[PDB]
Amino acid sequence: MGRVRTKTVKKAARVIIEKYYTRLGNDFHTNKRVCEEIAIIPSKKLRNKIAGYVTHLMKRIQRGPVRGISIKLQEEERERRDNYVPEVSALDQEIIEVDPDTKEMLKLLDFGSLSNLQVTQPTVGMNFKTPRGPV
Amino acid sequence: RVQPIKLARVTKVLGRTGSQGQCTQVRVEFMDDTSRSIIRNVKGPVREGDVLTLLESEREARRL
Amino acid sequence: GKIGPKKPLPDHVSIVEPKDEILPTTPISEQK
Amino acid sequence: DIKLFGKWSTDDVQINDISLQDYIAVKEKYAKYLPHSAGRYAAKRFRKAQCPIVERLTNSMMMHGRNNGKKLMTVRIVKHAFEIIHLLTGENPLQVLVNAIINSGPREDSTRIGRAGTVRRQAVDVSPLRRVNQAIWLLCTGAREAAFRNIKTIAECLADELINAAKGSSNSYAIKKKDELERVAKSNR
RNA sequence: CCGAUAACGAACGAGACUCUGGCAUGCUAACUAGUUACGCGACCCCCGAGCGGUCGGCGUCCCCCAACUUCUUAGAGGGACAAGUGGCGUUCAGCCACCCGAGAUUGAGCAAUAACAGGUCUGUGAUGCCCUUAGAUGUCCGGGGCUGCACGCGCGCUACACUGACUGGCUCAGCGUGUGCCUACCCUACGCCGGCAGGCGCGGGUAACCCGUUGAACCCCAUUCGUGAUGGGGAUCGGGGAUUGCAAUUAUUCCCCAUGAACGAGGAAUUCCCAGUAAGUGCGGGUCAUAAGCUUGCGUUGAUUAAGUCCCUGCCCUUUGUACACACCGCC
Ligand SMILES: [Mg+2]
Repeated sequence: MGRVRTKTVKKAARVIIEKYYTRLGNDFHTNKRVCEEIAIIPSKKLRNKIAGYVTHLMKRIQRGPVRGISIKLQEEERERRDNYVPEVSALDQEIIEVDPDTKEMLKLLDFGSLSNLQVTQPTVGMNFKTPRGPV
Repeated sequence: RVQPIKLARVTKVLGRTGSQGQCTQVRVEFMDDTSRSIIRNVKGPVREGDVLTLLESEREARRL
Repeated sequence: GKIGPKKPLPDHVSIVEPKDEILPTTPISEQK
Repeated sequence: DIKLFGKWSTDDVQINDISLQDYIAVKEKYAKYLPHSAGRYAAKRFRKAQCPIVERLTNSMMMHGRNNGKKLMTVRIVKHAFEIIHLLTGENPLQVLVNAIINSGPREDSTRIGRAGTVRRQAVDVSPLRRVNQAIWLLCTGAREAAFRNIKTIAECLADELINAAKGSSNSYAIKKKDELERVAKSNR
């Protein structure tokens, strides 16, 4: 127990992972060596605590989007978001479910009686609203 | 007539008790019947998977 | 070390700034 | 092949009750030539159960300040007491010690400080580890009290304490104390 | 610390840091450290070994006349990160267990804002005020006192015994000190005398060079004692002998022979303590002309119990109530 890492190591690990994600890897004994030259760390204990947290954070990064930024994950996001645009829209459906109450609204706006509109049967019962209070 | 001394094996530890931490409550199942199991407070260091003897069948059952 | 001490603060971590070094070009080979 | 104190093979000893088999350490890897193998047995919980029981007896037998570090003397005392118990019984001293521990370890006790209800307060069961610890403590206390102000040697008093506890004759201090504890636990049920 | 977020960005403290301990047959080195090997020896075996066994006996930096750094010393470095595996966890921060490993919580030092009518004017040529300043409260010298005892309390030492005491044999340390500005007073080997404390000559050491390979105690192995206030305990007290000092009476200390008192494990209460720890056990340093029952350190032997709780004693955070704010030892 008592193995909590403080701001001094966590912020440094996040910064060096952001700057040198490509060079860094899954090996603790190699991350401790790259930490020799990527930053000036006054103490060996501080440097290997930082290296251990770096390896832990890289294990987290290889699976998920940790708050520490990474250019590969950033460009993958910037791809997914602007892409997977479907070849056919979800808004060009041939038939559209239209309530008769909603149907009269289009009549005033004189855009009703379209082919894609299908006048359904409105629900009967008015059974909405949850039972009040407990039970 | 009197109930004989029997054995019960600890399956789970339910945490300390006794107003000083001096007892720990453990769920124990009788070696005679696996299904039949109760909870008893015992003293001394206890870990799951050990057998302790009982001089009586029922003494106590409560949840804290 | 004149105006003060030389050792940095023990908890002060300074990270050097790298260059770009992206190199997205095709694989070539300089001959020299 | 080990022969604790040069004799009395350990493999011939069988543990009586299932409850204390995992906590009495006499056989197989718990087979040492001497009960002095200081090996950091207090570094973690449930590690003294891996300490051989003769070493536990030796550690518990040096008490009351006048002899606290004198473990070589206690090893010698245990060796002699084993010689006497083998001489009296004809059976294995390790078996006698095991049976004495089984019969001396109390099975129930009392606890809680709720205004001291009847004797202590509320009855409680005891763990196997505490059974072993209290058995060894009771045996050592009985031997020490028996041999304090008289001509009988520590080895002889330890021998007769262990013999009486193994045979359950109720002539032993450990057995009498165990019976008293069980009685007050019954009253505090 | 992760996260939630009218907060964001910081600063101190904690941590980080320094010293110490544990591992490096890896590097650097060693006549003020050694180890091996070899040559001279000395003793035993000698049937017959003989590259036999022992030597803290002498040599091979007495410079051409051996190597090496394992042991010792001490520097540079390395090494351990919750790093690897399994499980728990929002799968976050982390937690538990296990493997490998010397090491998976080694001990210390330092240590915030604010404060106390806490202690020191008897540490200071730190100091304000006040007092005294020649029949002195200055300073010096002589003597006495600080020790004085119907009694109460605190820190300790020795014990109450056979898990012991006495007698003998054997056997193992680490800290660290050691010849003086003034200032006079060091640690001591070896030889002789004495029963002892000591005394008398000769050295060595300003020191990994000499004490010193610190032949420590406990422990270990043999002897006597035999459950008794006994060979337990050594208080009290008589006589004698030395040492320090200018001076030993109100005994400075030490030695010898006599006396062997309470004390047979201690009420109510109450202290300290989690691993090389408690405790047993000695040895250094400080004080020291003479000196430790004190203290500060060091080694040696070396455990029982526990890996929890808020019950007592308190502490921290939140909510809460308050007629308190000299703050519940309050107020009324
Ligand atoms: Mg005598």
